[PDB]
Amino acid sequence: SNAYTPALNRPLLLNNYKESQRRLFLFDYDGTLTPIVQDPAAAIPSDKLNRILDVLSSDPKNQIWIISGRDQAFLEKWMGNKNVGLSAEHGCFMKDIGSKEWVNLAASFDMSWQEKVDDIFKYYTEKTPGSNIERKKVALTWHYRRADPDLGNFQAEKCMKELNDTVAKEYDVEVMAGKANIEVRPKFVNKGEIVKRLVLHPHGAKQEPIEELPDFMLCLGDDLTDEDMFNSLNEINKKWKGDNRPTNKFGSYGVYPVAVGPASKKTVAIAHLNEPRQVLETLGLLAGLV
Ligand SMILES: OC[C@H]1O[C@H](O[C@H]2O[C@H](CO)[C@@H](O)[C@H](O)[C@H]2O)[C@H](O)[C@@H](O)[C@@H]1O
Ligand code: BEF
Ligand SMILES: [Mg+2]
Repeated sequence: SNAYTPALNRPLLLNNYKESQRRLFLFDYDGTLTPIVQDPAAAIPSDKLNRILDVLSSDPKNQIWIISGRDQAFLEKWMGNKNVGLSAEHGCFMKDIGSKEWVNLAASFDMSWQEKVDDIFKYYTEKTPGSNIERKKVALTWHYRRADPDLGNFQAEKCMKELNDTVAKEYDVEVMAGKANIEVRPKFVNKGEIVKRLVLHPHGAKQEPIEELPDFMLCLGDDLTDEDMFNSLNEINKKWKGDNRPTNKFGSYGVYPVAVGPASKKTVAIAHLNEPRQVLETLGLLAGLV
């Protein structure tokens, strides 16, 4: 490949799952629980995913969170009546399983960068047929999947450069290259913050000691934004081993950051699964389905 991570050890994952009492699932949505497609509106939950989520969420030992770049509207639509936590726009919003409203973690942040990013995106959109701009509440996304590969990638690279030389110097925003996109959002909100707020927290209490901490954490993602999740989990794991916390029967703390992508994909995750298909197989396995 040459392989960068080993394939996920599914039997071990299953064993740690069935041994554990306080489980926390941290799921990316796009390209992770459902395949990457041309039309974002078509990225709809499969029945298999729905069955997995129902069975998994029904176990009171389990807490499940969907942590996505998607805006709140999408997540409410396709995940809202399911018994799962929601986080939108790469860490800008959170909604507890019991809660009736979202928390805007970026509510106090300066948003004046948005129009400058928008202006820049409009320029590259005009020079890139098939591309379009997605304006969410906080984050902005420039899509070029539908464009010609070469021009899109070319235009993308110099859009990336320009944002990073202007807006990213003037504001504390992160310029993220995603699968056939560019996304811009405040630097100090991200999926890693979300994971910290969920993991270092009494299982599974709403948002504002070892027996109350998760003892099983499974985190899946496919894109650059999700590296923030994997990194937060690695840091927490290392914090726990820096301290001399008692390990489980497997010599670990039950932390499984797992990339979705080929063996060769560079990631700080501990293992990979090739595609959403294998993700659902694995979750199905844990669920007692197939
Ligand atoms: O498969 C549909 C699209 O998925 C990605 O983009 C969507 O998912 C991102 C992460 O949740 C969001 O940030 C983004 O706003 C969504 O459109 C992918 O990047 C696209 O190329 C796909 O068309
Ligand atoms: F919903 Be994960 F951002 F694709
Ligand atoms: Mg994704």
